[PDB]
Amino acid sequence: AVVKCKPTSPGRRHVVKVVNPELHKGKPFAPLLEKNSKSGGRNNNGRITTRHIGGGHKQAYRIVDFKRNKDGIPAVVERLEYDPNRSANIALVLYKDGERRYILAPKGLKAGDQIQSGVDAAIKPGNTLPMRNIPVGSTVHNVEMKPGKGGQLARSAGTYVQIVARDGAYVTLRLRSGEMRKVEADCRATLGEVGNAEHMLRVLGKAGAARWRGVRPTVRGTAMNPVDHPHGGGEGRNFGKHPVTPWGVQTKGKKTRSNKRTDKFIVRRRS
Amino acid sequence: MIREERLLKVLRAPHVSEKASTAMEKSNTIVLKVAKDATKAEIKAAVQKLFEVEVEVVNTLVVKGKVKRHGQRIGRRSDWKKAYVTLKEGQNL
Amino acid sequence: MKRTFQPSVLKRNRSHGFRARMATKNGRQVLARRRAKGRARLTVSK
RNA sequence: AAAGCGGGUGAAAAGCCCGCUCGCCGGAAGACCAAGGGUUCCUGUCCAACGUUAAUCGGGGCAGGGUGAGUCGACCCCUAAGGCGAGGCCGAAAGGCGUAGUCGAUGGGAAACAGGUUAAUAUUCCUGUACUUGGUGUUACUGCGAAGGGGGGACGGAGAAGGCUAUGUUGGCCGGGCGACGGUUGUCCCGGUUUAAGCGUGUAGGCUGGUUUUCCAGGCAAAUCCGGAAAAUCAAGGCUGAGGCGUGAUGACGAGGCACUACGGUGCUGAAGCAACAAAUGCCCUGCUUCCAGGAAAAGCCUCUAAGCAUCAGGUAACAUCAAAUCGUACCCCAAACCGACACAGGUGGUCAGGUAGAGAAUACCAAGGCGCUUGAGAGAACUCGGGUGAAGGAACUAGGCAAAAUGGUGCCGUAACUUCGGGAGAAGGCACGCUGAUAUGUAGGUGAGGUCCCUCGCGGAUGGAGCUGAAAUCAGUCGAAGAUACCAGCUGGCUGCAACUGUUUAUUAAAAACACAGCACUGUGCAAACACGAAAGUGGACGUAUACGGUGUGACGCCUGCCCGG
RNA sequence: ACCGAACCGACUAAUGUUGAAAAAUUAGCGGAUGACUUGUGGCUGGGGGUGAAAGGCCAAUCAAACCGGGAGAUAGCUGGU
Ligand SMILES: [Mg+2]
Ligand SMILES: [Mg+2]
Ligand SMILES: [Mg+2]
Ligand SMILES: [Mg+2]
Ligand SMILES: [Mg+2]
Ligand SMILES: [Mg+2]
Ligand SMILES: [Mg+2]
Ligand SMILES: [Mg+2]
Ligand SMILES: [Mg+2]
Ligand SMILES: [Mg+2]
Ligand SMILES: [Mg+2]
Ligand SMILES: [Mg+2]
Ligand SMILES: [Mg+2]
Ligand SMILES: [Mg+2]
Ligand SMILES: [Mg+2]
Ligand SMILES: [Mg+2]
Ligand SMILES: [Mg+2]
Ligand SMILES: [Mg+2]
Ligand SMILES: [Mg+2]
Ligand SMILES: [Mg+2]
Ligand SMILES: [Mg+2]
Ligand SMILES: [Mg+2]
Ligand SMILES: [Mg+2]
Ligand SMILES: [Mg+2]
Ligand SMILES: [Mg+2]
Ligand SMILES: [Mg+2]
Ligand SMILES: [Mg+2]
Ligand SMILES: [Mg+2]
Ligand SMILES: [Mg+2]
Ligand SMILES: [Mg+2]
Ligand SMILES: [Mg+2]
Ligand SMILES: [Mg+2]
Ligand SMILES: [Mg+2]
Ligand SMILES: [Mg+2]
Ligand SMILES: [Mg+2]
Ligand SMILES: [Mg+2]
Ligand SMILES: [Mg+2]
Ligand SMILES: [Mg+2]
Ligand SMILES: [Mg+2]
Ligand SMILES: [Mg+2]
Ligand SMILES: [Mg+2]
Ligand SMILES: [Mg+2]
Ligand SMILES: [Mg+2]
Ligand SMILES: [Mg+2]
Ligand SMILES: [Mg+2]
Ligand SMILES: [Mg+2]
Ligand SMILES: [Mg+2]
Ligand SMILES: [Mg+2]
Ligand SMILES: [Mg+2]
Ligand SMILES: [Mg+2]
Ligand SMILES: [Mg+2]
Ligand SMILES: [Mg+2]
Ligand SMILES: [Mg+2]
Ligand SMILES: [Mg+2]
Ligand SMILES: [Mg+2]
Ligand SMILES: [Mg+2]
Ligand SMILES: [Mg+2]
Repeated sequence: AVVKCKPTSPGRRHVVKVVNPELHKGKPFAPLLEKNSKSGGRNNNGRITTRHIGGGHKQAYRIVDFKRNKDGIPAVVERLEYDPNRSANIALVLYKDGERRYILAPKGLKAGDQIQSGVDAAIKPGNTLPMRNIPVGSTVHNVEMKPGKGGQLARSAGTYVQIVARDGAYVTLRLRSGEMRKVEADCRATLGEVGNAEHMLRVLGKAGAARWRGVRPTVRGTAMNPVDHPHGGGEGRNFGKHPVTPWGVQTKGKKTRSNKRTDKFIVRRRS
Repeated sequence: MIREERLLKVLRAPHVSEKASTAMEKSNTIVLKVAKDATKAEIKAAVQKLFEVEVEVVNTLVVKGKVKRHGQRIGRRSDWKKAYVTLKEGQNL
Repeated sequence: MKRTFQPSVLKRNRSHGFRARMATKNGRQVLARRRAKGRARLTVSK
């Protein structure tokens, strides 16, 4: 729920937090945890390639089943869990044959539910079907691009992908950007919007909260020196320049997509 | 088996000092200067077979060199090993 | 005041030691230069 | 931070040695280490040079001695970040990345304590009592086996309380004393009242339902193991665990007393060796409660089987024997030995943590212990430095209350505009405070013996209050100029610019109104993402997927954000 | 969040300025459960890194480190001859 903090300190005055009572409170599933080390935005040459990444809390990776390949076996949704690696919550689900998995939690799914994957599965949230079997007009998530590859679209909290057409071997999906994309009809997709929509209503309230999530501060080019940024310099506050990225490319309006390989699949841009 | 070649090479010299004499007259221990690459088993076998006595245990330590000056020319006296050999109450070298 | 030399034998040997000199190709050039000069001590190990 | 005197040695003593005083530190200026150094450690001798003076002295010269490990640390097994990297992908050459592997602690992994001894080492030597791992050989039973499956190792922040211990105080007991000057056989004074690891028992506390069948799309194949499903049956079963107690210990240690001394210290003997109370930041506790920011890996360990061996090997349990190699161990370590060219007001990580007053690791004085800072002696000018006090005035000084002075603690009474309803606020302002007696020969509260009762029977529960400790208050009296008496310890109020705030910044003249910020808007990006590092392969973005990521500008919040597309 | 030691820092004043010190001492001062601070180790390299942005920091050196080399650069300039 969206609960506002009382202003007993200047940092806590503006804080809005999302508290979920349905989440598990114990330790997560040790067979399915893994380590990941933080990079600080540094690649194998050691240089900062992505700025403003570093620090934050230590995290463990949860192996999440995006393929949803164990088809034909009914599964009992056991519990909902906090995954620190993504916006959405995960669900520990127990299959009928004794093997446990982590999945994304769709909206409305609760503890002790029924889900099932495969071509013969029913049309209800949490169930995974190929989009040749999924009826048109229906909202899905965790959508694949290639058959058997794994889910890649509508994976953050509260997002969904709407199937608008089916023309032969391809279906047209309207994506949360507003984008119409043709994808193969053999690709899998799980019904229902992803949960944790209230995730967008959070207010961090302080720079400390940002640093806990692991983002270093951002310095404006107009505050830099001329040698550092194309915007830097001036006595007082001077700009007089067209807005560019630190490497010199214009940053307000200039389109940067160039992929003639997938221009054939893109039907309409996000406008 | 440790060869007689090896034993006759590893035992170097006796050691004389106030502490060595006190060890001899108190704990039935002899103090031997020993070549550096000799181990405890080699020292024990060499003493036991050359001095015709019997050894309880042996304790080793490496004595470090000393930096000396000979007419404003710096030099370095070398290392050696020292062995405290304990005998079984009835040998009395 | 904290000065620039805070010594450590491990970091000294991993930085300027003989095995690091032989590990990099230009370190072997450094050893060639020092041997051709005739240094008593090539690297920091001795 | 501070010295004075007597004796000794010597050619010579302010500085060396010994003694008696005096002063300083005592969450350090004490004790032990890691890092770093390398003989500076101890003894004998010397005073050329070094020591900001002298030198008989030294961390100086010279010579000799000194560092003893199955249990401490390294080495070793195992991994993190990261390094190297057979083949490989890539690149004019050199080389870049990287799979299998293999290194890499700052982390995980078996085991020793007390007393004694040397001029210099000791958890290493000696005495006493223990513990661990591995190989061999007998005995008894037996399905053993991994590079594979499972469990475990295995993990955050904050908070709160209970139980304890280290430790301290007092009482009892034992040994000693009857005081240079009034009094001191007494409710008097000084000191001691220590004892470990290990082994046995398993308590406060914490966690979890056990036990037996049958079945299964899972755990890369198998599984008697893990998981899952269905039955039956029992209710206490298991795991963890400080402390206490017994033993170790008829032992050791012990104030002192007795005798030599090369007066430095040795040899002999040795009484009491308990209780109550207070109590940790240490232990139970890798716990419990709660929060969001969701909190290493692998081996050692336990367990299941494959291939294989199949009355063999192999495993478990007992006993005996053997082995545990090699390297460090001196000394300094908040410093005269490390980093600062110096015997340099600097810097340097962890461990221990006594008394009184105190909330306290502040502060004042002290204990254990260590020092008096390697030039002194005089004199008592100007002037400079660090302080103390000051008539009358009280900012008149000055750029400016800069500096100094002042305020300063606990309890209670009381407290405005404004406000985002939290604040402002400790607003402002005021009163009490010492000591003695009584309430009360020491109260409320805390702890709790003896005795009695009960029992699924002992480290058990109920009663019961001995004894110990002990606030706070009221009343009365009394002393001083003054009772938070020292040290320690807010100056307050009013109008206003800027930036919302906590923070960051020009190491070494600038701490700000600059930078950041949460929030806001625009814009790019459909994933082999945009973008960045890279001639490339690759990698970050991200093991993320438009409620996400990059770039740009503004900068909480409230009310708003108007017109212009000519350049 | 508040007051305040350890610890981190560096706002004001005096001293010092051939210093005790190539940046400190003394008396006050700010943070002190966090965007904290710290030990050991690793990574990023010079038109490059890193930068809560001061052209700051990269070994007492930074509007382009240090070391060797082209090199005896060049100098219509100064000094000396
Ligand atoms: Mg950014
Ligand atoms: Mg921003
Ligand atoms: Mg600027
Ligand atoms: Mg430019
Ligand atoms: Mg202007
Ligand atoms: Mg203009
Ligand atoms: Mg021994
Ligand atoms: Mg040794
Ligand atoms: Mg004298
Ligand atoms: Mg003196
Ligand atoms: Mg004296
Ligand atoms: Mg004192
Ligand atoms: Mg010497
Ligand atoms: Mg000495
Ligand atoms: Mg003389
Ligand atoms: Mg002299
Ligand atoms: Mg000497
Ligand atoms: Mg590696
Ligand atoms: Mg190769
Ligand atoms: Mg490589
Ligand atoms: Mg290894
Ligand atoms: Mg280690
Ligand atoms: Mg010593
Ligand atoms: Mg006690
Ligand atoms: Mg604490
Ligand atoms: Mg020592
Ligand atoms: Mg001195
Ligand atoms: Mg000093
Ligand atoms: Mg310190
Ligand atoms: Mg103090
Ligand atoms: Mg005077
Ligand atoms: Mg004066
Ligand atoms: Mg005064
Ligand atoms: Mg006056
Ligand atoms: Mg007056
Ligand atoms: Mg007045
Ligand atoms: Mg005037
Ligand atoms: Mg005036
Ligand atoms: Mg002032
Ligand atoms: Mg004052
Ligand atoms: Mg009273
Ligand atoms: Mg004005
Ligand atoms: Mg500000
Ligand atoms: Mg400055
Ligand atoms: Mg701005
Ligand atoms: Mg406008
Ligand atoms: Mg705070
Ligand atoms: Mg700073
Ligand atoms: Mg300043
Ligand atoms: Mg200060
Ligand atoms: Mg504050
Ligand atoms: Mg404070
Ligand atoms: Mg500028
Ligand atoms: Mg510098
Ligand atoms: Mg240049
Ligand atoms: Mg040329
Ligand atoms: Mg020239």
